[PDB]
Amino acid sequence: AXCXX
Amino acid sequence: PVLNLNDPQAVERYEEFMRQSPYGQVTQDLGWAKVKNNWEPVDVYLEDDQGAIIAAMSMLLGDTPTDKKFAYASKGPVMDVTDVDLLDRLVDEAVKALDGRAYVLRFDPEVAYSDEFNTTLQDHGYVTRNRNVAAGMHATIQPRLNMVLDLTKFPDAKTTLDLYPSKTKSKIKRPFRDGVEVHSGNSATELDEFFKTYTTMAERHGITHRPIEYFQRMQAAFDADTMRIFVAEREGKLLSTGIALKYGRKIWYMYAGSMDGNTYYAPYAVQSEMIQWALDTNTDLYDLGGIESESTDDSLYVFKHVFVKDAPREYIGEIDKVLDPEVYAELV
DNA sequence: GGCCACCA
Repeated sequence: AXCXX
Repeated sequence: PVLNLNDPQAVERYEEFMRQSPYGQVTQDLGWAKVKNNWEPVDVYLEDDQGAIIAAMSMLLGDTPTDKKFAYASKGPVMDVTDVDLLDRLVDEAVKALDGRAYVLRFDPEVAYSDEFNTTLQDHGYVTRNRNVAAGMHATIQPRLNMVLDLTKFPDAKTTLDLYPSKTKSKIKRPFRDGVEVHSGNSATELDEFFKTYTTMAERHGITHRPIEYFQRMQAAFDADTMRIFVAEREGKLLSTGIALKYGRKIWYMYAGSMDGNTYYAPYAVQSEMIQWALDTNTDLYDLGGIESESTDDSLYVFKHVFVKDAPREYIGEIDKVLDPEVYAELV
């Protein structure tokens, strides 16, 4: 989702 | 130059620059391309007049609903990006390597926002996305506001508690006094413990989670001195976990999970052990990652403020080198 | 942050 990473 | 990923010696030289640069980022390591195995790697670098690498950009190319790719250098390039004449040279090499296949090259380096820097980038033709946008954590791929603990402000600190006011010392002490214990490692055992707490937390929030193979590739790409999974238990019961990556000047708390029900402040114990790892290794920075706002209504700010009392860091955001402006306008 | 919550 998007926190990215 | 463009890095020949089939030349092992050249790849080693590239990796040595990334791993030893004060600007190094795990998401710019070539190991991140093994994690992002569904993206295509294209990597470029510059040399000084002495033959040494002085700047590097690791890109990953993703699909879009158009005929063009999205080129993305996550938390890169690895250099002082405010040196915009040097940046332009590096981006020029990147654009050569992309050979017209991408509509944009986006990079979101961890450099402080400033109005003078924003204007300089726009003057050099870049499109920037920072205070001009937002949607919070969704406005940009990576959060632009980040809770970062500067351990160099505490040169003599020996343990995590040494960093904190009394009220926070009490919160950190609580899980350990109530029997919480933390171990850590980077084997399949800790990964399975992480993944149970991670999927459990995702279901409780009704949210999507990454597949375990994502983390297995990351465990394959990064050894235990770089990647470490911290696991908090009480009387044998699994309570919470977190994944931290040590790279460049920082240890980054990246992923976490916690079980349903009473967890006895175990996530505080994970944070304490992660910060202790940063102290034990003389790491400058401990990064707890993104928040949506400096606010009491933001559950991310509220938790992370326990451990970061200074202002969140606000970065320059996304810097877009526009290559196909028609597709750029459609998708951005 | 307000024992309470937070605890991606």
